[PDB]
Amino acid sequence: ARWFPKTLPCDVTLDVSKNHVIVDCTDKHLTEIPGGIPTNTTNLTLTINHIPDISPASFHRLVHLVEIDFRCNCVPCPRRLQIKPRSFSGLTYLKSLYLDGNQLLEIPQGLPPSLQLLSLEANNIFSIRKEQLTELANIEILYLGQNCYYRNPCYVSYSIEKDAFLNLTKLKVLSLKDNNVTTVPTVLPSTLTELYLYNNMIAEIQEDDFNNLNQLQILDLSGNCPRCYNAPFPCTPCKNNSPLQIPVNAFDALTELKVLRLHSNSLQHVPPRWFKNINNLQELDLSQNFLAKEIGDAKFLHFLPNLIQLDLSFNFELQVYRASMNLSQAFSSLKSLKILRIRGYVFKELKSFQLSPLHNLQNLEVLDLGTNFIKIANLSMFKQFKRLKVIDLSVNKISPSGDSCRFKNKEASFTSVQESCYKYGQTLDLSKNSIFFIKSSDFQHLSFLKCLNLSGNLISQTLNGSEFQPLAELRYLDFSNNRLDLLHSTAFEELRKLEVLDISSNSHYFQSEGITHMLNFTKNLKVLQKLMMNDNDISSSTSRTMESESLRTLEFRGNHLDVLWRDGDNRYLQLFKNLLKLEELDISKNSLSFLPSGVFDGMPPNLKNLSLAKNGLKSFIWEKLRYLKNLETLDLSHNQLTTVPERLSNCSRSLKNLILKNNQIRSLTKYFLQDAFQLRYLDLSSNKIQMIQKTSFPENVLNNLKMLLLHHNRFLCTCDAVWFVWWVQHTEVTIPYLATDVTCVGPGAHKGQSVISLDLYTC
Amino acid sequence: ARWFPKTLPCDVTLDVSKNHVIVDCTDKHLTEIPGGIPTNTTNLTLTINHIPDISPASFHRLVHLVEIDFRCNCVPCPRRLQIKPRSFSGLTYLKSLYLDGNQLLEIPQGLPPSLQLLSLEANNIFSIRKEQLTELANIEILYLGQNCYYRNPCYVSYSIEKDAFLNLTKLKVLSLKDNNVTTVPTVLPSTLTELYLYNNMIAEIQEDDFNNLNQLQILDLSGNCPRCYNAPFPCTPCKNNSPLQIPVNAFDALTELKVLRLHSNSLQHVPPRWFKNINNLQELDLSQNFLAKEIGDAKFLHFLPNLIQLDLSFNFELQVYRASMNLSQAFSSLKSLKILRIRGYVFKELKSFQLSPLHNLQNLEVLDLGTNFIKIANLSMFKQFKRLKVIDLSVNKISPSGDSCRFKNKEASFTSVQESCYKYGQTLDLSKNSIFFIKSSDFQHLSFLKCLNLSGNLISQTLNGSEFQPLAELRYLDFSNNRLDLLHSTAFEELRKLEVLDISSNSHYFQSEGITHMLNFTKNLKVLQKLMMNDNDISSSTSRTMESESLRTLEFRGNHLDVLWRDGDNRYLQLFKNLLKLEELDISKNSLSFLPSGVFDGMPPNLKNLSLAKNGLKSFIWEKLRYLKNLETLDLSHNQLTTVPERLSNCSRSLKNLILKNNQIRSLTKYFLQDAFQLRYLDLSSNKIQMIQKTSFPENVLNNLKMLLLHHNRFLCTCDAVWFVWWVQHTEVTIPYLATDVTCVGPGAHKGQSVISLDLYTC
Ligand SMILES: *[C@@H]1O[C@H](CO)[C@@H](O[C@@H]2O[C@H](CO)[C@@H](O[C@@H]3O[C@H](CO[C@H]4O[C@H](CO)[C@@H](O)[C@H](O)[C@@H]4O)[C@@H](O)[C@H](O)[C@@H]3O)[C@H](O)[C@H]2NC(C)=O)[C@H](O)[C@H]1NC(C)=O
Ligand SMILES: *[C@@H]1O[C@H](CO)[C@@H](O[C@@H]2O[C@H](CO)[C@@H](O[C@@H]3O[C@H](CO[C@H]4O[C@H](CO)[C@@H](O)[C@H](O)[C@@H]4O)[C@@H](O)[C@H](O)[C@@H]3O)[C@H](O)[C@H]2NC(C)=O)[C@H](O)[C@H]1NC(C)=O
Ligand SMILES: *[C@@H]1O[C@H](CO)[C@@H](O[C@@H]2O[C@H](CO)[C@@H](O[C@@H]3O[C@H](CO)[C@@H](O)[C@H](O)[C@@H]3O)[C@H](O)[C@H]2NC(C)=O)[C@H](O)[C@H]1NC(C)=O
Ligand SMILES: *[C@@H]1O[C@H](CO)[C@@H](O[C@@H]2O[C@H](CO)[C@@H](O[C@@H]3O[C@H](CO)[C@@H](O)[C@H](O)[C@@H]3O)[C@H](O)[C@H]2NC(C)=O)[C@H](O)[C@H]1NC(C)=O
Ligand SMILES: *[C@@H]1O[C@H](CO)[C@@H](O[C@@H]2O[C@H](CO)[C@@H](O[C@@H]3O[C@H](CO)[C@@H](O)[C@H](O)[C@@H]3O)[C@H](O)[C@H]2NC(C)=O)[C@H](O)[C@H]1NC(C)=O
Ligand SMILES: *[C@@H]1O[C@H](CO)[C@@H](O[C@@H]2O[C@H](CO)[C@@H](O[C@@H]3O[C@H](CO)[C@@H](O)[C@H](O)[C@@H]3O)[C@H](O)[C@H]2NC(C)=O)[C@H](O)[C@H]1NC(C)=O
Ligand SMILES: *[C@@H]1O[C@H](CO)[C@@H](O[C@@H]2O[C@H](CO)[C@@H](O)[C@H](O)[C@H]2NC(C)=O)[C@H](O)[C@H]1NC(C)=O
Ligand SMILES: *[C@@H]1O[C@H](CO)[C@@H](O[C@@H]2O[C@H](CO)[C@@H](O)[C@H](O)[C@H]2NC(C)=O)[C@H](O)[C@H]1NC(C)=O
Ligand SMILES: *[C@@H]1O[C@H](CO)[C@@H](O[C@@H]2O[C@H](CO)[C@@H](O)[C@H](O)[C@H]2NC(C)=O)[C@H](O)[C@H]1NC(C)=O
Ligand SMILES: *[C@@H]1O[C@H](CO)[C@@H](O[C@@H]2O[C@H](CO)[C@@H](O)[C@H](O)[C@H]2NC(C)=O)[C@H](O)[C@H]1NC(C)=O
Ligand SMILES: *[C@@H]1O[C@H](CO)[C@@H](O[C@@H]2O[C@H](CO)[C@@H](O)[C@H](O)[C@H]2NC(C)=O)[C@H](O)[C@H]1NC(C)=O
Ligand SMILES: *[C@@H]1O[C@H](CO)[C@@H](O[C@@H]2O[C@H](CO)[C@@H](O)[C@H](O)[C@H]2NC(C)=O)[C@H](O)[C@H]1NC(C)=O
Ligand SMILES: *[C@@H]1O[C@H](CO)[C@@H](O[C@@H]2O[C@H](CO)[C@@H](O)[C@H](O)[C@H]2NC(C)=O)[C@H](O)[C@H]1NC(C)=O
Ligand SMILES: *[C@@H]1O[C@H](CO)[C@@H](O[C@@H]2O[C@H](CO)[C@@H](O)[C@H](O)[C@H]2NC(C)=O)[C@H](O)[C@H]1NC(C)=O
Ligand SMILES: *[C@@H]1O[C@H](CO)[C@@H](O)[C@H](O)[C@H]1NC(C)=O
Ligand SMILES: *[C@@H]1O[C@H](CO)[C@@H](O)[C@H](O)[C@H]1NC(C)=O
Ligand SMILES: *[C@@H]1O[C@H](CO)[C@@H](O)[C@H](O)[C@H]1NC(C)=O
Repeated sequence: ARWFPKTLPCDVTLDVSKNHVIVDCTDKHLTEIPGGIPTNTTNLTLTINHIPDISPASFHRLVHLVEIDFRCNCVPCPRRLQIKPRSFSGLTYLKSLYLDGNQLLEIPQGLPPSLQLLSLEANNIFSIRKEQLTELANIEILYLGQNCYYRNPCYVSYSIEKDAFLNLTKLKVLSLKDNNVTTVPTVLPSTLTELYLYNNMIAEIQEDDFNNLNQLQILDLSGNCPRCYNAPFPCTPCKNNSPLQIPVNAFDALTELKVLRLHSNSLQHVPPRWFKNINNLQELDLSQNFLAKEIGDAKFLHFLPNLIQLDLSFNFELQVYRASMNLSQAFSSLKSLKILRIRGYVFKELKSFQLSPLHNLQNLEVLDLGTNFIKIANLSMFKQFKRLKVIDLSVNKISPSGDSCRFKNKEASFTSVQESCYKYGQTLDLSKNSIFFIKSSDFQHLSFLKCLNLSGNLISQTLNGSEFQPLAELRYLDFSNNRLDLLHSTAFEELRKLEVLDISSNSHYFQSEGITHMLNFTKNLKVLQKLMMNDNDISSSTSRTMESESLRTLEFRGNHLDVLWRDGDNRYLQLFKNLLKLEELDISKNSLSFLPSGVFDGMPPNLKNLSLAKNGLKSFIWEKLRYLKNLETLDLSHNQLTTVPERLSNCSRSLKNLILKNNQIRSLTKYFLQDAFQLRYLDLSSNKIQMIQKTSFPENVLNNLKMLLLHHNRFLCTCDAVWFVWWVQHTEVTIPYLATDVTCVGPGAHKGQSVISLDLYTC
Repeated sequence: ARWFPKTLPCDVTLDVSKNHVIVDCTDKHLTEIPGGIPTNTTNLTLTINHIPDISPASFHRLVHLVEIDFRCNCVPCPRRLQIKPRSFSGLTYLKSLYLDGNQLLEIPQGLPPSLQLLSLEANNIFSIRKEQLTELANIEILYLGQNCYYRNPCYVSYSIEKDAFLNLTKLKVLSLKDNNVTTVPTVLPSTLTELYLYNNMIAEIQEDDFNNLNQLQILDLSGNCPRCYNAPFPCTPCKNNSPLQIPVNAFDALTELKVLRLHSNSLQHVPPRWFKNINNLQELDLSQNFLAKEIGDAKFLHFLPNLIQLDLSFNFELQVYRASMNLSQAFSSLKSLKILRIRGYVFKELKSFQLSPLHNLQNLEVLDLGTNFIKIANLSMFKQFKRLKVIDLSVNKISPSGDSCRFKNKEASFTSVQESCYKYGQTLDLSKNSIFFIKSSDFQHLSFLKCLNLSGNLISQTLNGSEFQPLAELRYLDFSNNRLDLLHSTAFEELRKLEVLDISSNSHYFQSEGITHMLNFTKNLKVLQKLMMNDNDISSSTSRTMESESLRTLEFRGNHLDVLWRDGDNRYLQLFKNLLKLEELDISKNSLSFLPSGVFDGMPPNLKNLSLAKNGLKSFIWEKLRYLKNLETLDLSHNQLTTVPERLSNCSRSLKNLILKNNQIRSLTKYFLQDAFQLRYLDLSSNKIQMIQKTSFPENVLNNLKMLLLHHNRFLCTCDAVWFVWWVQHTEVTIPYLATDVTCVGPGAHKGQSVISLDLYTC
């Protein structure tokens, strides 16, 4: 509630339905908590700052607070944060509290009984006692990880007294990652659901370690006795490179377990007895181990019928280069398997019969096989994997056939990189491979491919319309980081159903001058929608115009359009005129010092998104914008403009997203925003503007403005801008960083003063 | 003769034995020829400048000139250079003349009969007539190439009248490269020795084309009907991709031919009848052709018993990936073959039996096989090639086994890149290959290897002293652009005879902090002489000191020595102290803002070459140089020093090569060079110095100075430096760019004035 604040430098978000008020003071360099904080707020953000300590009077009048965040307030900085006694007892409605990165020595006392979450990561608490945990009898989620490890050493092994967590009957999630823990803290409460003991120094597991945990769902034991070969981070192998000793009858009481992580445990064998009782396991991680021989046997896979995810990445043997992948026949028992990763299983040749166990997996979607240094791989063997969604053929050497400060979620699963080409259907990610030329015979029996990534292959070829013949249903093609010779306009002609084409980073042949550059090759593409050819350094073009009846988006950044539009050369003025359906242009970083007269007349009639960022436009004309009757998102950021148009209404009748970020403008015209009621977005940040007059900023236009930025510039706070001073502190226009970034240059003592906090009584 | 010049801005070189005087005015921006040119000069250099034309009075008093160079005086610039009539008749002793890059339309007339060389490259002369060549009856070398091609088009085919060169009885070398020539200009004089007709549009060769040439030694026919696939430069294939039609009885009259180039001719067959008469052929070029099938036959090789060089690079077929290299059995007839290049013959697997024809070549030294995309290659097959000097295993994908403005020489042969490792003996250049780990078994039967290049392989391995076991006689090892984990001090221990080690560009594992970095691994290397570990970004080291009893040169540039020598950290102060025999150090680009006191005491006793370039030394102490009793070549270029030492004699008693290039020094001490008789080299260029006093620059010290630089700085030419003005124009000290780079800041009209050309009579 309370809607209107007075001088708070933190953003306020109101949710009437949720009855939640959010205050975000992230990255504000506040030495002390600012005054005037509303009593109706629910979430308080007090992240990285210069707060010396915490006082009971800080939250004296705040009784509705339900979330306090104090993450990374002192990253190892002055002395450690000190908390006065009874500093949290007054928050009866408190439910969540974060104290990560505060260099605390012991668990704070006096916490309210209503607390449900407590985070104490990146601290110096290496001792756990029941006396300090007595007050936390109603806690549900506990985060005590990253207290003693290589980044934040403490030189003392973690000590937990007997039955420390036993009386925490409400505990559900416990994390002890990177805490130098040697022994699992028995006895954990029976209500635990997620346990995170990974990246510790645990060497053995007892048979009664998880005897009472029946509701556990997620168990993590990574980093115990890890595989330290070629590790880019400090780690200590266990002795004799022994594996993490886990008894056969260890996961017996676990019946609701769903996620089990054993990554980087130096395991050599996986007994089937482990998975005898856990019949509902969904995700299993076994990466960074020594299970190369176990993959050939994989006898334990017969006890996982409901498995969804299986990770076996980077299990290669030392000084061993396998001739082929030895997949066990027990892989056919993974009926519900969806994602499979066999990376780091480096081998020479991949054959069709080696993937036979995966032929009957109906629910399999993703097959990851990248980073395996595969030399010989017949692509026609994938004709049986039509139901697969993503097939990974990454940096391995396949060649053509011959003749705590952020992330409030804390413990979260690894989110897979959702590439832009996955949404189009079947994907064959052949990026960074050893393919140096394209044959139509190689891609035979692959008409089902809706996607094909070939970035980084460094292919030097002159396509004439026959290489991608079998790819009849291809919709997305990636050809970045290659050497494409556009000597013919018939390239990609046989890709009838292609929609998006990426030929970026092909600067090699485009840099050479005097050779033909057929830029009209998009005419044959009937259903092409997006074309990305940026960072190509295109300086000449044999074709006068580019023709396309369906292209809508075109990226032409990082090229040389100045030479194409050189003074006295009108050949390429109407280069984009024939693109009738084009709606977005991205001609940026083209070293365009100036725009010759006539280019705007040659722009497509349906242009709607024009960008000229980072170009260096010394003088950009504005009366020529009348030609563009559909322009809405003109962008001139990071340019060297110096003059605003006399009347924006006379320039464009539809511009609504004008941007002039990081420009050099010292003053605005007296009628800059006169009768411009169609404008919605305006940006003038990072400029050299001095003052704004009333006649240039009418309130009628400013009322409908969604967002306006005037931060990080050189406004002068003198008596000549009383109207501006009154308006900035009495309007509802959303101006970000109003009290943090925009300051006053002068005069004299007014350096660094906040405009919204200015009250010139003498004026 | 004449020894002493007056105001010439060109360097003068005297050779009394050769009676030659050389004047070099290269890159001087001279609008007109300067006055005071000696009459005794022999060679005149008048390269790229702003000379408008040539007048007869330019060489009026010069009668001893024997060489005039006028190369690239106007690169397509004002209008073309105009030569007045009878502008060269007065040079009776002229023998050589260069007029390249002058946009001349016709051959200049009135040349003296004593001329022997004439260069007219990069001009607009596309018509040749006997009338203009009548005056050149005594010429020997003619250069008329690059007159009409893609860089300098003329849109007209070259026209040569019948028997134009017939009467040039003294002609020996003729070049017509890139001249758009269609037909060979019959009839060439019988005294021709070198003919250069390459990069032309010749489509056919007549049987009488070379009927009279019996003394010809070098013949070039490249670029005629060229192979235009993947060409980074403009080219036009002949029609029907027809080959250059050469009759069988074409090289019949040629008996002294030694070099024949047929590179890029789209040839398909090489008849043996071509080489029936040329029994003394030494170098043969057949690259960029379609002789992939001909290599399997190679019937013509039986007629080349005296061949020395054979080039067959880049003859791969389009859309064909050969399974193996098909070398003909006729290769055994090349008894005298020394260098063989089979690059661009892309094939999958290389076997031992495929190199059988080369097993009996006693004189074979270099075997080039790079850029072939070889996948499988057993390195043990090279045990039979012990006599070979260089074996090329370049960017192909071999993996470990599984289970006119310059170049006055004009027409010159392609100089092979002499790598630094070739001088050590047998070389196995395995750079940029697909090797990702090293096994001792792979390098078996290779104990004869004196060199091994492994740069760019990106090998991630933790060597412990057993990988390079069979390489007992290895002396040079290259490991640049890799990922070396120095977790053990026993690395390279088994390389007993190693002398030079290069572990540069291994920044990956060295960037990580907290992992061990055993920098004392050089102790085991008993005979190590040079160690290059630059660009490694080394910021921490587990070993306190580096020990080596034989290391003499150490490159440690592009690292982080500031953190190692951080204030309050004296652990790594004596890092290089134990290097007893070290004589050269290259610690540069280390971001060293300042040198903590004590590092000089920890320097090796026998240090002689110290470099601190591009470091950013805000304040470098000088009294600590007394510790180094053997310093001679101290370098502080591209630094931010501001104060010179009070007395250089008191600092170092052996410094003789002090360098302060691109520094920021405004003034020198009044006793900077007092009693410093041991100094030989001094550099103060690109500084902010204002004036020099007499007491700081005694003549006794300056007499023995070999070289001194005071160019491109901010000297002020007022009346306060009369002594300096007198001394700079009356001393014999070699001061480069004395009248071209060093100018006067002021005062007033004295901007840009030459100090050596200053005469202040009013002073
Ligand atoms: C202001 O502070 C409030 C608390 O003081 C915040 O309310 C919290 O909001 C989160 C959601 O953002 C709730 O989390 C719930 O989690 C359960 C369990 O889901 C678990 O599993 C999923 C994966 O399937 C995982 O993503 C979750 O993180 C959990 O691990 C869900 O079923 C719920 O729908 C909900 O997501 C908290 O319970 C809730 N706390 C309280 C006390 O209600 C509020 O978000 C804060 N607002 C801002 C703007 O920061
Ligand atoms: C000043 O101008 C003088 C002429 O006006 C220059 O004298 C010339 O010097 C060059 C050497 O630099 C002489 O070239 C001769 O070439 C023959 C034939 O060798 C040929 O083959 C070799 C490869 O085996 C090749 O490298 C050569 O370039 C030749 O193509 C050699 O046998 C000789 O030893 C010598 O190298 C000229 O003959 C000579 N000209 C005259 C008229 O004597 C002088 O070099 C100029 N000085 C400077 C500093 O520029
Ligand atoms: C995780 O806990 C283990 C518990 O052992 C820590 O190992 C201990 O580390 C300290 C500090 O390096 C060792 O103290 C050392 O003692 C030697 C004398 O033996 C002394 O010369 C050193 O200066 C240092 O004080 C201690 O011995 C060692 N414990 C054992 C059993 O070896 C480990 O450091 C902890 N990890 C982190 C990141 O804090
Ligand atoms: C085809 O495959 C290539 C390589 O696998 C993909 O390129 C990679 O795309 C990812 C995601 O866009 C890039 O990650 C990003 O890197 C930047 C730094 O450049 C970082 O700031 C981002 O946060 C993100 O991590 C990755 O760099 C890029 N790799 C290269 C070599 O460009 C490409 O996206 C694939 N194409 C399709 C259509 O899936
Ligand atoms: C090397 O010599 C050949 C000799 O044929 C040159 O080919 C000629 O090039 C000119 C200029 O492009 C052509 O003139 C053209 O004529 C057409 C009408 O046919 C006109 O529309 C053009 O505007 C141009 O004026 C000429 O036809 C052509 N000759 C032949 C037989 O095709 C070639 O250009 C020369 N190469 C260089 C680098 O100068
Ligand atoms: C081992 O093989 C590698 C690659 O074949 C050699 O590196 C290459 O060395 C040459 C000659 O030093 C470099 O050429 C130079 O390039 C610079 C530009 O960086 C240019 O300014 C010079 O004029 C010269 O052309 C080449 O760049 C370099 N390649 C790489 C990737 O570094 C290496 O020298 C070999 N080692 C031994 C001991 O022979
Ligand atoms: C694939 O892996 C399986 C299981 O490790 C291998 O089968 C074993 O092979 C060894 C060596 O011959 C025998 O001693 C075992 O008795 C075999 N066990 C079983 C259950 O068959 C198999 O040889 C591997 N195949 C390949 C090609 O490496
Ligand atoms: C990859 O596999 C496919 C199919 O298994 C092979 O296609 C065969 O090609 C030959 C010659 O073109 C035909 O005679 C066969 O009938 C094809 N097989 C089928 C099932 O139709 C292809 O040759 C394989 N690739 C390589 C390099 O061997
Ligand atoms: C596209 O390029 C391919 C590759 O060169 C052409 O295929 C060749 O065509 C020529 C002329 O008909 C034949 O002599 C070759 O035998 C063909 N090679 C192969 C491997 O088939 C193809 O004709 C070109 N297409 C167009 C329209 O230019
Ligand atoms: C793209 O433009 C080029 C010209 O820049 C077109 O090439 C011309 O094609 C016609 C028709 O065959 C020929 O008569 C011309 O001689 C060609 N000119 C050149 C310079 O090659 C090409 O056809 C265009 N492609 C498309 C698909 O429109
Ligand atoms: C290596 O090259 C030789 C010469 O081109 C090949 O020998 C020819 O092979 C063809 C095809 O079988 C025959 O028609 C010719 O009669 C052969 N000529 C001779 C002189 O033998 C040979 O087959 C090639 N070998 C490989 C493995 O490609
Ligand atoms: C590369 O060639 C060498 C020699 O030709 C092979 O060395 C053989 O290795 C086997 C098993 O180690 C021995 O039984 C043979 O006696 C060796 N040959 C000789 C001549 O001694 C080596 O195996 C080959 N590499 C590969 C990958 O096959
Ligand atoms: C250097 O590293 C190699 C590779 O690990 C070591 O060779 C292994 O040594 C262990 C211990 O003796 C054996 O169990 C392995 O069988 C060996 N592997 C191979 C491929 O031989 C070697 O011992 C190490 N040497 C030193 C001095 O540490
Ligand atoms: C290089 O220096 C390291 C120390 O930085 C040496 O490692 C020590 O070796 C001794 C002898 O075995 C051990 O007692 C120490 O515990 C080792 N210290 C560490 C930190 O590992 C290493 O031996 C040195 N190598 C050489 C060749 O001198
Ligand atoms: C123009 O581009 C911006 C870029 O963020 C986008 O937000 C906007 O929706 C685009 N406008 C149209 C009409 O597509
Ligand atoms: C020191 O290095 C320079 C670098 O050019 C070299 O010329 C000089 O000979 C070296 N001095 C000694 C004594 O090796
Ligand atoms: C400087 O040199 C003079 C003359 O040799 C000597 O007397 C004096 O002690 C020296 N001072 C230092 C600090 O070296």
